[PDB]
Amino acid sequence: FASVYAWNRKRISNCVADYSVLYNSASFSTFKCYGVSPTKLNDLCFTNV
Amino acid sequence: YADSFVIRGDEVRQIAPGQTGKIADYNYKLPDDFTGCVIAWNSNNLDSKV
Amino acid sequence: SSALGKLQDVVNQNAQALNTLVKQLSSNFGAISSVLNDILSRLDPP
Repeated sequence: FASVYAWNRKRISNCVADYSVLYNSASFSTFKCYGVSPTKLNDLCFTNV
Repeated sequence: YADSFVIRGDEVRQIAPGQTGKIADYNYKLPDDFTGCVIAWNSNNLDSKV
Repeated sequence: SSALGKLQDVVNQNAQALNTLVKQLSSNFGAISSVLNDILSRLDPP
């Protein structure tokens, strides 16, 4: 991974994102969503992630 | 009503109203206007074996 | 043919109020957007 004082920054771009494989992986100890509740991610489209 | 079960330690956060996860999605779902209380305690010595 | 301001004013007042009513359908009042199809698309029901 990358340090905390120089974090990394990847600019995901035009693709097919499946936040369900994330959302249900049960391997994550913390999964908070703020602007938008998690289950509605696989039904929206943005400009950049 | 009293419902009883056993889960991992860090899955106790999905046992409430308006939650999501492998547990709350399809194992045990709490309505969004729940009324009762949720109680949980560690049981490592009883349920885990060598 | 070349004065009806009292009749023009009551027309103008009513139109100015009806426009202010519709122009309020695009304020947040302290929400994330002004569209219900945008709060029902990036938020869970709770």
